[PDB]
Amino acid sequence: VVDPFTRKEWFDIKAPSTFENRNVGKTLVNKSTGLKSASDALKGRVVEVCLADLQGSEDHSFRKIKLRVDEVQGKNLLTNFHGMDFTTDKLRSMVRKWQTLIEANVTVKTSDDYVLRIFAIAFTRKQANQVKRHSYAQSSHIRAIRKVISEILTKEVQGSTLAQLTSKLIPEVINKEIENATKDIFPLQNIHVRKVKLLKQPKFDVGALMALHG
Amino acid sequence: SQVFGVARIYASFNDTFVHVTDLSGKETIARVTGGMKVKADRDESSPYAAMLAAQDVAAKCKEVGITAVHVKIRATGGTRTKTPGPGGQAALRALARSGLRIGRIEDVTPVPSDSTRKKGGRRGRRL
Amino acid sequence: PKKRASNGRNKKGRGHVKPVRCVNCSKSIPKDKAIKRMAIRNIVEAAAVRDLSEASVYPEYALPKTYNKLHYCVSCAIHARIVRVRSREDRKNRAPP
Amino acid sequence: MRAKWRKKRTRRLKRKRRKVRARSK
Amino acid sequence: SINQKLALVIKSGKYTLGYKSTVKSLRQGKSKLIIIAANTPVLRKSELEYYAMLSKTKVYYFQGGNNELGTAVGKLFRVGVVSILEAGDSDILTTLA
Amino acid sequence: AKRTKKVGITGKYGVRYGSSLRRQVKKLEIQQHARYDCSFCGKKTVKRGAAGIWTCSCCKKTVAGGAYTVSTAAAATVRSTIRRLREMVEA
Amino acid sequence: GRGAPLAKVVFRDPYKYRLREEIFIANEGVHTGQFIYAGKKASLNVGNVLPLGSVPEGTIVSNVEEKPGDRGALARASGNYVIIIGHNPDENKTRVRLPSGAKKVISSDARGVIGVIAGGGRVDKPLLKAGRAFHKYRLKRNSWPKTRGVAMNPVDHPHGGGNHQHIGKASTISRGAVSGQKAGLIAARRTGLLRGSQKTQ
RNA sequence: GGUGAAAUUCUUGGAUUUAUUGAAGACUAACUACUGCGAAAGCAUUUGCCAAGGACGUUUUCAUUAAUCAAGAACGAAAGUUAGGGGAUCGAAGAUGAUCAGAUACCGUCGUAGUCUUAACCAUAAACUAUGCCGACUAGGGAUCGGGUGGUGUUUUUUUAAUGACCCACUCGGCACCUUACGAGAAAUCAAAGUCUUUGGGUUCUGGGGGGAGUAUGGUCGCAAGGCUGAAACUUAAAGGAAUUG
Ligand SMILES: [Mg+2]
Ligand SMILES: [Mg+2]
Ligand SMILES: [Mg+2]
Ligand SMILES: [Mg+2]
Ligand SMILES: [Mg+2]
Ligand SMILES: [Mg+2]
Ligand SMILES: [Mg+2]
Ligand SMILES: [Mg+2]
Ligand SMILES: [Mg+2]
Ligand SMILES: [Mg+2]
Ligand SMILES: [Mg+2]
Ligand SMILES: [Mg+2]
Ligand SMILES: [Mg+2]
Ligand SMILES: [Mg+2]
Ligand SMILES: [Mg+2]
Ligand SMILES: [Mg+2]
Ligand SMILES: [Mg+2]
Ligand SMILES: [Mg+2]
Ligand SMILES: [Mg+2]
Ligand SMILES: [Mg+2]
Ligand SMILES: [Mg+2]
Ligand SMILES: [Mg+2]
Ligand SMILES: [Mg+2]
Ligand SMILES: [Mg+2]
Ligand SMILES: [Zn+2]
Ligand SMILES: [Zn+2]
Repeated sequence: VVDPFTRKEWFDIKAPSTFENRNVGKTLVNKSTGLKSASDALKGRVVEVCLADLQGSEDHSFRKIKLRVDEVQGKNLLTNFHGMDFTTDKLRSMVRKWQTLIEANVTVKTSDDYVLRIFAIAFTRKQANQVKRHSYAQSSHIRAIRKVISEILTKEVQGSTLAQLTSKLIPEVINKEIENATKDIFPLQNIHVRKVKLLKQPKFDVGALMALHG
Repeated sequence: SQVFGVARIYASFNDTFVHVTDLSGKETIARVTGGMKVKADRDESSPYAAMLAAQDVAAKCKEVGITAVHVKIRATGGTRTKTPGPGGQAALRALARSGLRIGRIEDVTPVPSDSTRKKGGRRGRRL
Repeated sequence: PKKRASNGRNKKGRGHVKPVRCVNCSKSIPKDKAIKRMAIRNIVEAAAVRDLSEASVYPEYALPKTYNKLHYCVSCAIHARIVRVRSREDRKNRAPP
Repeated sequence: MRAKWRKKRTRRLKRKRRKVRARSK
Repeated sequence: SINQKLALVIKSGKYTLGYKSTVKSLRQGKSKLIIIAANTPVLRKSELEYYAMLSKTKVYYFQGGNNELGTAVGKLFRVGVVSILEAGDSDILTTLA
Repeated sequence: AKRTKKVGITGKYGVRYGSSLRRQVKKLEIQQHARYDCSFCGKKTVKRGAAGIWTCSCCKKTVAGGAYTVSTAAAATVRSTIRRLREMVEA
Repeated sequence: GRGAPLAKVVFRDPYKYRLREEIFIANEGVHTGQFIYAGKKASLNVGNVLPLGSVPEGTIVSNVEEKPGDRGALARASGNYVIIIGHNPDENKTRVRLPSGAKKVISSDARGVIGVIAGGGRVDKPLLKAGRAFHKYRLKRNSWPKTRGVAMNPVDHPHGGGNHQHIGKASTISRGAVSGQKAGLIAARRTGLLRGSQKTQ
C-alpha cells in the first residue's frame, strides 16, 4: 500500500566541463518534505561512467571516472572530479607472463588544494629482433624507471588543480614523457597512469566550483 | 538515447543475485534473487532460476523507468572461489533478451593483494 | 622408489618457496608444486553474444574477456583438471597441449 | 600403528614412569 | 662527511677542547670556527654564539651529543665544544660549513 | 668470583616466595636500581627515588619517568606519536 | 599514597605581581625547569594543557576534565591516559576513550594535559610479602588485611557460619539489594573465568 | 547462508545485496619462471639508512698464511613455553548441527589457546638432493642468470655520434635441462652414484640380520614439553631393496 515510486522525487545528472556530454543520466530521491528534504540529504553521492561513454570515442574504453555531486539546483545537479579507475579486463590483459611489471605512485597537492595519490604501471617490452623469449629488466633498471616516473608525476601535479591535471590526463601527455625519459633506460610497453584517488579536498568554495559551468 | 542505471549481478554458487540501481548506486530499483523464484535450497542458484528472477527484475526496471543499464558482474571473491557462478550468464542472457539495453560491462569481483588465510585449513576440505 | 627427478615439482636451488591455496579444496601447496591454469574466457558465453549486440547501445561494442589464474592441489588437479596420469614415459614430456 | 603415533605412545609412557618414579625420590 | 673533515682537522691542525679555553680562543680572535654539540644547554650556546658574533666566528651546530663530539675528535672523553685555530689539510672552513 | 648461579640481587629473599615471583622482582629491581644516561648533560647518572621520579647526580635535572625504568615503552611511542600529530600542524 | 609523581609548576599571576603555584600530576618525560604552556592557543607538546577541542584525534592526554574547568578528573593514576577519538565541531564535543575502555563524549573546552601520567608499570611488581602490602595501605586507608566474610560467624556476615566454610547461597547479589546484603558479586552479569580476549569493540 | 543433501544460524534488528566513509591487524595476489640470493633455516610492495657477500675484471698486494675437522661455538621452519603488547583472519581444545549401526572424526557452526610483534627460552622437521668437504681427471648439445672481451652487427635521429635495449662469437663463475654412455650399479638410475679384485690424492662422520627400542639406566641441558649421550636380558629366520609377471 505504498510503492516508493508513487512517491519518489526524480532527477537528472549533469557533468562538469572538460569532456564531451555534460548530460549523464537520471536519479531518484524522495520528495523534499519538511523534516528530511531531497536537497541536503543525498546529492553528495558519486557516479562511475567510462569516459568512452563520456567522450564518445572508444580509444578510451578503459579508464573509468569518479564524479561527485556537490551542488544542486532545480532538477539539475552538477558534478566534479572524485577519481579515476582503470578496468579489470584491460589490466588483467596488460599483465602478461614472460615480462617485468613496474608500478609506482606518489602523494601530492595541487594549486586549488586537492590532495591525491596517482598511480603508474609499465611493462618491459621485447625489442623488435629479440631472440630470447622473455625480456626482463635489471632491477637497477626498475628503480630508475620508478625514480623518473616519480620525478615526472610530481611535476605534472601541483599544476592548476586537478582542473588542469584533468585536462592533463585525458590526452595522456604524462604517458609519453614517461615514454620519453624512459627509453634511455629500457624498452617498456603500455605505460599508463591506471589510477588516481582523492583523499583531502579543500573547502567547498561555491565560487570556484561554479567555474566549470554555463 | 535511453535512461541509465547500473545492473550489478552477483553470481556465486548456491545463489545468484540481480538488482538494478541508480547509476550512482545510493538509490535502489528492484532486486529479486535466484532463491526467490524456486524452492529447494539446492536449486537456489541454477540458470533456470536466475532467468525467472531476471524476468521479474527486468519487468520492474521498465515499469518504474529505467530503459537501459550497464552491468557489473561479480563472483564471491575475497579469499573465495573467485570464478563466476552458474546464473550470472542466464541472468545477463535473459535480461537483455527482455528488451532492455546493454552497455559497457566489467567484472567487479573483489580480488586481494592476497591474504587473510583462506578457510578450511592447510590440509583442505577432505570429503 | 623415486618416480620424478623434479621430485614433487620444480624447486632446484631454493629450499623453500611459499604455499598457495588450492582454488578447489583450499589445500595448502607450495607455489612451485602448485599446478596452474590461466582461466581466460569471455564474460558473455556461447549463445549470448548475438543477443548481446542485439539489445545493446553502441556499434558491436568492444567486448572485454575475464582473466584469472587457477591453482589446484594435485588431488584436485587429478580429480578433474590437468592430469590424466601418464605412462612411465609420457610423464617426462613437459610439452603443454 | 603409525610411527608418529607410536612415538607419541612411548612419549607418554615415559612421562608416566617419570611420574611414578618421583613418588619414590 | 663532516666528522671525516673534522678528524682530518684533528690530525693536521690546531684545536682546543671545551668551554673555558674556546672562550680564550674567541676573545683573542684566534678561533676560526667553533662547534657546538646538540645537548649543550642553551645558555652556554647562546653565550658562545654571542662571543662568536663579536669576533665574527662562524658557528657549526653539531647534530649530536657531547659524548659523540668527543669521539668525533678522537678523544675518549666528552666535549661540548671544539674550537678551530688552524685547519689542517681539511677544508672545513670553506666548504658548506 | 661468580657469587650466585642465578638469583643475583634476588639473593636477599633467600628461599621464600617461590622462584617465579623472585624472578619477576629481580627483573625490575635491576631495572629500578640501575644508573642511566642523562638526556641533558649526558653522563650515566640518573638514579631513581620513588616510582616515577628520575633525577640526575650532578646537573640535578629530575625527570618523571616509569615506575621502575626511566622510560616506559608506552610513553615513548606516545612521544613519537605526539611528534607526528604536531608535525601535522606546522605542515 | 600516590602511584605517580606530582609536578610543582609555578605561573605568573595575570592580575597581581606575584608567583602562584599549581600542583600537577607529572606526565611521563616532563622534567624540572621545563616550560609548560597552558591554553587554547598552545602547542601540542608533552606537558602542556590544551582543550580537547584543539588536538587532532589520536592525541594522548592526562588528567582530563569532565566538564571545562573542573580542574581535571579523568585518567590520573600512574600509567593511564585518554585518547581523543574524533570531534564533532557543531556543539563542540570531543569523543575520547578512557582507561576503562569506555568511550565518553565531552565538551571540546574540557582541558587535558598532553601525555601519559608518569610512574607507569608500578603494578607489574609483586608485593612479595605481607609487609609491603601493609606499608602500602598504611599511607592509603585502613582496608588491609581482609577477613574473609566466610570465616566469620553469622552475626558478622551473610557468608558467616556453617560447619564447613561456604557461601551457602548464590554470591551474585541483586542491584536492588539492601545494605547489609550487598556482599558478594554485586549485580554480576556473568561470572567465572573470563576466557577469550577482552578489549571493547 | 551452508551442503552431496541438509540443519545449527541470520533475518522489522530490513537481513543477504547497494551506496559513501572510517577503524584494526595480518598479508604482499597478478607480474612468478625448471629465474635470483644466503652457511643452512629461509628471503617477493616503495623508499631512506646501516653494515655485509659472491662472481667478474686485475702486468695490484702478502707469500704456504691452507684442506678437513673430536672438543667447543654461531645460527636454526612449524609448533610449544616466560613476560608484555596485539589479537582482523584463520583456527589443536571445547561445545554444537548433521551424517553413521555407531561417528569422540571426515562435513557445517560457535570458538579458547594459538596465529602477528617485543624481551627471553626451546634446538627439533621427509631440517631431503633421503647423496660430507677440498683437489684432479674422463663426453656431447641447445637454452639461461651474473661478469668480462671482441664487431666498418641490428633497432633508438639530431648532424653523426655518446649512450640504452637488442643481435652474433668467445670466455670465467651460477641455477638447471637435453642426448649419450667409453664407464658404474642389485636394479631404478647415475657427468657422478665414473676414472674399484688392473682394489691407495687429502680428510671428517655413520652402519655391521630383524625385533627388543631410541626402551632401561647414568650423566647432562631445559621453566616445562623435552634435547644430547644411550645399553642389556630375551626373542627371532627372516625383516629389507630394486626390478618381473600376474
Ligand atoms: Mg611408491
Ligand atoms: Mg616396489
Ligand atoms: Mg626445507
Ligand atoms: Mg609422597
Ligand atoms: Mg585493620
Ligand atoms: Mg583474607
Ligand atoms: Mg580475601
Ligand atoms: Mg569461626
Ligand atoms: Mg543471604
Ligand atoms: Mg545474617
Ligand atoms: Mg556459611
Ligand atoms: Mg570453602
Ligand atoms: Mg606485488
Ligand atoms: Mg669434555
Ligand atoms: Mg661437534
Ligand atoms: Mg585470536
Ligand atoms: Mg570436537
Ligand atoms: Mg553427535
Ligand atoms: Mg573429543
Ligand atoms: Mg634428526
Ligand atoms: Mg624433497
Ligand atoms: Mg657439459
Ligand atoms: Mg659491446
Ligand atoms: Mg619357519
Ligand atoms: Zn585441491
Ligand atoms: Zn645530567
